[PDB]
Amino acid sequence: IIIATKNGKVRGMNLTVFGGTVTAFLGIPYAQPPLGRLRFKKPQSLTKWSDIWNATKYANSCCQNIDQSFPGFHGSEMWNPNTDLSEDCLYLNVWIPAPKPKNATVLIWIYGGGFQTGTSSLHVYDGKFLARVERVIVVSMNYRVGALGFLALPGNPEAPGNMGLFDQQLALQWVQKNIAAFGGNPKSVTLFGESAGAASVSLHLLSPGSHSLFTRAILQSGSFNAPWAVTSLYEARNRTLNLAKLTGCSRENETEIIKCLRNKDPQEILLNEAFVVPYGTPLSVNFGPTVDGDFLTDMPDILLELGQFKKTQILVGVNKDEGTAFLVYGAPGFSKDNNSIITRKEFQEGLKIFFPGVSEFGKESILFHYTDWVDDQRPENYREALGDVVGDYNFICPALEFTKKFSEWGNNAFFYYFEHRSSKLPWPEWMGVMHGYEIEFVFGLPLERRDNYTKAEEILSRSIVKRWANFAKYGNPNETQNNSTSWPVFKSTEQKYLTLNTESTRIMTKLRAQQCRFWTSFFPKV
Amino acid sequence: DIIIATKNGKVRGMNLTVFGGTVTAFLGIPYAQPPLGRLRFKKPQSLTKWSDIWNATKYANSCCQNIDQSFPGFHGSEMWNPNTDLSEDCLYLNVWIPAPKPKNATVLIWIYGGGFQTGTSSLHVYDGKFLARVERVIVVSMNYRVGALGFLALPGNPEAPGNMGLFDQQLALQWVQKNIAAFGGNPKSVTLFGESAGAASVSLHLLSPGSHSLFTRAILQSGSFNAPWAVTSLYEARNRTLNLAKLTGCSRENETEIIKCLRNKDPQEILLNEAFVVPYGTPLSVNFGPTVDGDFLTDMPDILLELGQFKKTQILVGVNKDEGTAFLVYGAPGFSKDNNSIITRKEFQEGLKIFFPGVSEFGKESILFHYTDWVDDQRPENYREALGDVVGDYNFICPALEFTKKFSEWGNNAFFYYFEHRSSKLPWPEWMGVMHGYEIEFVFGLPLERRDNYTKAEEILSRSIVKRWANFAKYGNPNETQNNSTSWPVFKSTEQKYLTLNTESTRIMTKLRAQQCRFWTSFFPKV
Ligand SMILES: CCn1c2ccccc2c2cc([C@H]3C(C(=O)OC[C@H]4CCCO4)=C(C)NC4=C3C(=O)CCC4)ccc21
Ligand SMILES: CCn1c2ccccc2c2cc([C@H]3C(C(=O)OC[C@H]4CCCO4)=C(C)NC4=C3C(=O)CCC4)ccc21
Ligand SMILES: *[C@@H]1O[C@H](CO)[C@@H](O[C@@H]2O[C@H](CO)[C@@H](O)[C@H](O)[C@H]2NC(C)=O)[C@H](O)[C@H]1NC(C)=O
Ligand SMILES: *[C@@H]1O[C@H](CO)[C@@H](O[C@@H]2O[C@H](CO)[C@@H](O)[C@H](O)[C@H]2NC(C)=O)[C@H](O)[C@H]1NC(C)=O
Ligand SMILES: *[C@@H]1O[C@H](CO)[C@@H](O[C@@H]2O[C@H](CO)[C@@H](O)[C@H](O)[C@H]2NC(C)=O)[C@H](O)[C@H]1NC(C)=O
Ligand SMILES: *[C@@H]1O[C@H](CO)[C@@H](O)[C@H](O)[C@H]1NC(C)=O
Ligand SMILES: *[C@@H]1O[C@H](CO)[C@@H](O)[C@H](O)[C@H]1NC(C)=O
Ligand SMILES: *[C@@H]1O[C@H](CO)[C@@H](O)[C@H](O)[C@H]1NC(C)=O
Ligand SMILES: *[C@@H]1O[C@H](CO)[C@@H](O)[C@H](O)[C@H]1NC(C)=O
Ligand SMILES: *[C@@H]1O[C@H](CO)[C@@H](O)[C@H](O)[C@H]1NC(C)=O
Ligand SMILES: *[C@@H]1O[C@H](CO)[C@@H](O)[C@H](O)[C@H]1NC(C)=O
Ligand SMILES: *[C@@H]1O[C@H](CO)[C@@H](O)[C@H](O)[C@H]1NC(C)=O
Ligand SMILES: *[C@@H]1O[C@H](CO)[C@@H](O)[C@H](O)[C@H]1NC(C)=O
Repeated sequence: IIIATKNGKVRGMNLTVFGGTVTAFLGIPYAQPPLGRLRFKKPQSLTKWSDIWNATKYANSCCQNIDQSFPGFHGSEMWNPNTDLSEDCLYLNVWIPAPKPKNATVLIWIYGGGFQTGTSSLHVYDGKFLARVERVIVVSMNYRVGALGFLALPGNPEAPGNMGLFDQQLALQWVQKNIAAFGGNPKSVTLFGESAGAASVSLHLLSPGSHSLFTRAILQSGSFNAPWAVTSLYEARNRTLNLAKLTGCSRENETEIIKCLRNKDPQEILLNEAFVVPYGTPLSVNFGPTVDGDFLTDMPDILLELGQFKKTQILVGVNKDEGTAFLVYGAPGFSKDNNSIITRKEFQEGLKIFFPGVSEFGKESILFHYTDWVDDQRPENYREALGDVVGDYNFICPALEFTKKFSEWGNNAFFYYFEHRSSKLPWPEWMGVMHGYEIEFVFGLPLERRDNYTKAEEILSRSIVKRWANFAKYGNPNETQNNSTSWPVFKSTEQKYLTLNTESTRIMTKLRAQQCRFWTSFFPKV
Repeated sequence: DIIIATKNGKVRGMNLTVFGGTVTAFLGIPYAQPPLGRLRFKKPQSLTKWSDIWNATKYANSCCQNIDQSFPGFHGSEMWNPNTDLSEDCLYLNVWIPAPKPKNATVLIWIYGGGFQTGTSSLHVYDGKFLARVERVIVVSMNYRVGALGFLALPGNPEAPGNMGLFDQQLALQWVQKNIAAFGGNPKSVTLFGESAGAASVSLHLLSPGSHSLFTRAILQSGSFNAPWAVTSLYEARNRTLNLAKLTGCSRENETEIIKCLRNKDPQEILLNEAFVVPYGTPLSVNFGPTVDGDFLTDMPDILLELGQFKKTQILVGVNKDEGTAFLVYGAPGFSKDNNSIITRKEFQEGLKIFFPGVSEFGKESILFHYTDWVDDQRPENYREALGDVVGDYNFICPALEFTKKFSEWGNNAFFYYFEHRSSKLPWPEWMGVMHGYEIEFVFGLPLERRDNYTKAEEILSRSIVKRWANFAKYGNPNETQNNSTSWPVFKSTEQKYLTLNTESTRIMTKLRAQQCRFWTSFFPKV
């Protein structure tokens, strides 16, 4: 099992999947380790070893903070890294069907984590099932997160910002220069990613450097116009300056700040990232993408409205309860271990927690919009309200607006609304269909019948798996039995979208129009 | 001959022929001493007697007031202008009685509107002879003082205590109690109905102890004391009467000397300065209106309503489809009686600027956001219509609804109506729709007279508003007939059923414009 890469030589393994074989290569180095002198710099292209890389283990995950609010609880720990953490973490993975194809479309996964956490080695990103079932190559990479990936002194080559985005980019260049050795087709590449991964993907639609490096895009629960997705340059270097004073790295010219920060033990970077912004929010992104003048030329929303982006089909969508996940990270009244019925005023306190900088008039205007009950008996009205507020403002409305404004340039867009709750999901039922819990289905996890899903969830996952393959290969997410419902194109006038659950595959119009038309045409005025 | 002996003296009236019958009418019976000279700005003083015979055979004088002059010759505007001479000597009332003369007829008593600044009972659309003829009820109407002559307020000071016009109405109610049995009516079946400021007056009479024994039920058309125009807080009342003193040259420090100074002033200097007493003001500003005087009103009206200190009786309440459109051609930029009045978006908020002069710009943008979730974002009319609705919902509809809910919650049966039919003879343009005040014709049965080019549908619809109003008067239930009319159900605060009125179909519906009123009741007060 040995493949010659354009620079180098890797040994992989035979995984046996569903009766056949997928050959995979785990932890291929795609960049020099960004240590010491290179901490905070753009990833630098590798020199050529030859020897043989045993690409037979997931590589190290990038340095990051780890959520430990619930020790020994699957629902939070399943997003925690599962390989050792090092700054030596710029590696990627490749799953390939067996026997080896000759021009097979490839899907490159980009994980989410609020640009602060995440790794490609998580079980729910296992590429073997895709490769097996749909005969695509799957590739996924580790990029830097947190200040190690996004610390910004705009314009200074060292610390330019967006270094994790350049990590992703360099992996995409690796697939361009090497996937054809693996049997992949470089002219047929589809980015799919979720959360910050999806926002990352949307940012690759705008960066000129990334233009030639893929074909299509799939954006799950994220896009760069999300309020958490982009940091202004003013915010970004207030944040890096406070990181400097928190580490004792306060100097007067930027370069000396930077080398002081480079002779700091990584845990003193990581354990101070939490304090750089004074009014955090459960969704605060401490160090995220900025308009760096390199990766991002100007501010993304105008590049989108001006139309200077790559022109291709995109697939975009959201889950029904995107917001509930974050309500337990400090909204009063809310618990993983009770039903979380709240009053109107626990509601209002929750809104302060998520909208700290908003006038009281503005928080009540929110409440007004989300309190026109259809059934005012319903106890859990306010629960549902607050979750829906967080989810709409942070994910659903930005995704709708993004594909709305993307489609009006002759590009074909498909939008989905995922509404099934995993029968083995470990969070309470009141949280519904949570942020991130379609990924098990996009990666075909429930196809393992030994695994505990329900035949229904298996059929559903097989549907979503082939729709995204077909979108990757063809640019149209058709299902090619034609039992299936056909999925039409989102365009601003009609705005049609497709519903994903086990009961049915309905087709619907103008998703949450009345909620989002607040977040688009009123809130920005408060 | 035609003579009735009243306690104050005997009066003479008129035979009128109505639909091959006769109602007998007594027009312009005095119910009080003329509020002249020393009596200006004070409560109505009781009449004593005359030994002569007072022929009640013409409408009396209307009360001193300013007049609508923006549209000379336009029946739509002038139909509301007073149609008799104007004079402080104006406290007179009218009595329509069916023939043969009734023995215990229930009595409808009408209180007119006009923003407490204008109006009079002698208008053609308040003619009670049809009701008397068709439903066999006595109809009674009265003139009460409007404007500063009616509502000048130095609270506490008998010389001008506030609310004299309301006391005028009340003294007319006392006249009905003391005298109507001589005409054949039942003093213990007496329903007050009124419109606009008249319906506000009716709701206040439900609040006021002194009116409690003077009537039995109440009908409220497009009006209620909780409308934002109906009541002025005590202070603000006294500050306008103060500035009126300042404009006429009546600023004294012994506060009664002010009242003397104005009492020697010529009526039209007072009328002439009444508009200026409020800085700015909307097309709906009530310059001198009801106030918390501590006599007619012992507390802020909304307090009394919450505490349940009001008369426990049955009520009929409703509104019109387009309560607001009238007020747009009176100051909103881009509106006219004569073009279709398609306006732009913030021509729209020059409109809100005009009708909400004291609201923040965040509040006005929120009003706009609430009213611009179009069903058809390519419909030109859309903004025009929105503004009508805004002015309408805020000023009449949502308060009527709110009043009926809270009134309903104390155990009495309320009935709510949505009046939805445009008079074919309506003179205003069609874009104005079912305007404020244009139900009154149908309630008073003018469409029953088959000689004024009304539609047959309109006759039928007037006949049923008439017999429903009369049956509510007599029986507490606005049934038309048991067996092929729609049940008019009670307004209960849970369901909030109401009955719509128009020529095509009467239906029961629920929660009239609940999504708008929600904004007015529970977001706007926080702004
Ligand atoms: C910046 C911190 N941050 C975010 C910021 C924006 C959007 C999503 C996340 C996000 C998502 C996660 C994870 C998460 C969650 O529950 O975490 C809560 C956050 C709040 C504070 C620390 O952890 C879910 C439900 N799904 C997913 C998570 C992931 O990290 C992978 C994508 C799916 C973790 C951190 C996260
Ligand atoms: C402040 C003066 N004011 C009001 C104030 C609040 C509510 C209604 C009116 C009101 C109603 C009227 C009259 C009117 C109208 O069109 O007048 C416009 C006024 C407003 C400013 C200048 O002229 C209609 C449509 N219907 C009715 C009117 C009345 O006179 C009562 C019967 C119904 C007259 C004066 C009025
Ligand atoms: C759900 O659980 C939470 C957490 O235990 C409860 O809220 C806590 O209540 C205690 C006192 O009773 C406070 O000291 C904590 O600060 C509260 N925590 C939070 C996060 O609010 C809540 O009462 C429970 N709700 C229900 C419906 O059982
Ligand atoms: C006129 O009508 C009233 C009822 O509307 C007649 O009866 C009085 O009604 C009150 C109720 O308010 C009762 O408490 C009295 O006991 C009734 N009186 C009598 C004598 O029965 C009233 O009598 C009628 N009068 C005429 C002349 O018809
Ligand atoms: C409307 O309803 C009333 C009942 O509320 C009908 O009955 C009249 O009122 C009382 C009963 O509450 C009876 O003693 C009267 O005798 C009834 N009226 C007559 C004329 O007999 C009333 O009849 C109904 N109206 C119509 C037009 O059917
Ligand atoms: C890997 O699998 C292929 C076919 O699945 C087989 O031909 C090959 O011998 C295997 N190699 C190893 C080292 O297991
Ligand atoms: C790969 O497939 C593409 C079609 O997408 C084709 O243009 C190209 O010639 C193929 N090359 C090889 C080596 O198969
Ligand atoms: C950074 O932000 C904090 C919070 O707003 C503020 O107090 C501080 O002055 C800002 N600037 C610096 C240099 O820290
Ligand atoms: C930053 O400060 C050090 C301190 O001496 C100096 O040597 C270096 O040249 C400075 N860099 C500048 C001014 O760009
Ligand atoms: C999906 O599209 C491809 C090419 O567009 C076609 O070959 C395939 O048959 C289609 N499957 C359907 C329509 O189910
Ligand atoms: C009034 O009308 C009645 C009929 O209702 C009639 O008998 C009487 O003579 C009339 N009297 C006068 C003075 O018109
Ligand atoms: C009272 O009227 C005067 C007019 O000069 C004005 O200055 C003052 O603000 C008014 N007060 C109130 C409470 O309206
Ligand atoms: C309607 O008439 C008024 C008064 O002349 C005018 O100001 C307005 O511009 C006109 N609008 C249209 C659309 O004709």
